[PDB]
Amino acid sequence: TTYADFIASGRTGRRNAIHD
Amino acid sequence: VKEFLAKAKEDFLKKWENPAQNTAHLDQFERIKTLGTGSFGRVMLVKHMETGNHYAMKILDKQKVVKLKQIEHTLNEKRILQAVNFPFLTKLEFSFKDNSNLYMVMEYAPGGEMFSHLRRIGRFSEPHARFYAAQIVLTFEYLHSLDLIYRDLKPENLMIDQQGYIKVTDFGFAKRVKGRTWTLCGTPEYLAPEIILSKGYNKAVDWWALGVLIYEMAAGYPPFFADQPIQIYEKIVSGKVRFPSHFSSDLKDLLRNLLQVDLTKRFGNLKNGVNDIKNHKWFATTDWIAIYQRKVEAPFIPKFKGPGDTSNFDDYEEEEIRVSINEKCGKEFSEF
Ligand SMILES: Cc1n[nH]c2ccc(-c3cncc(OC[C@@H](N)Cc4c[nH]c5ccccc45)c3)cc12
Repeated sequence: TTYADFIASGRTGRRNAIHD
Repeated sequence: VKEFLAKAKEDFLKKWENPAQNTAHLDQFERIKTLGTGSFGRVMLVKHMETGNHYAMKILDKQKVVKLKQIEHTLNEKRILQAVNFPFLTKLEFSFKDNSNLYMVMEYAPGGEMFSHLRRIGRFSEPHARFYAAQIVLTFEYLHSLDLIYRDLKPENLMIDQQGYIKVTDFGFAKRVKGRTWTLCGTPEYLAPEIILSKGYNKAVDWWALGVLIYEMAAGYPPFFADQPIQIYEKIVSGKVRFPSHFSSDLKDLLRNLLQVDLTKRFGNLKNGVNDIKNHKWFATTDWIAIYQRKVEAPFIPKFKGPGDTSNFDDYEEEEIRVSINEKCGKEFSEF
């Protein structure tokens, strides 16, 4: 399921703003 | 509403053109706990000793801000937040600087961040999501009328107060701009396709980001995710969104109109502006006055434990606030 794919992904914790 | 906005603008413009400076000092506060951190620095719960009022204090290290090329953005943040006043953001109660650091003192929101409640519960019902969404629609209406773009909508930035209402926080990328702007900034999942594609963009990125937020609140995950940012951007620019089957028709329709790559079709951006959103069917049960006036009952209230209770936040390593004997980056931050 999409829910299982999200929870298994590396981006379920707090997400930082981007840097360039 | 046009009239409410006009008066708010007169109030904002006075402060914008004549910003408040050096309105407190560090020794006027007791520091109680770090609530959060990031590339900006730290947010701390502090108590103002003269009044015993608790506040959130953001502490930026001038030299780190310089290394990160965030001088102008930090100046933006401070100049904006000292000039605004709105129920769903936290203006600056005090600001000051010393040799080493920059300080912004704001109303403290004890309920924690939406992100943590959202992840733990899984997802919010459409009614629950709609309650939060409405507070965002009103804050963006307010902000954009002042020529301000926010540029970092996400659950991590939405702090829950004691009544279960929202404060929009972290204005590290907010900018007063009357035309287009070009800075690549924001958070990967929430970036509009125009940003990713290095086009000049406008406030319409804020409305795209609302689309992402409503989706994420209602589904429990974002419309575009993957393990790495570049995978996320390909998904955003293709633009194909799949809605969970539990999503109502009205929800999908609004989301199609917010998550719209075509800027001539994206709601919030069109000739009718914010009213395309406020008068969409998904919001039909929303009383926009009662939301502003905070007379609607929140779908979730966090438990009263004390005005200085920090249990809805994480624990972090508590490091000192080192103040050099030499003034760092005086010229860079002279107007702060
Ligand atoms: C908790 C709180 N009450 N009032 C305010 C005002 C402003 C902030 C604030 C200021 N600057 C940056 C901020 O970051 C939000 C996120 N980008 C990072 C973050 C994630 N969790 C927390 C918890 C506490 C503070 C920051 C963060 C917030 C926090 C609070």
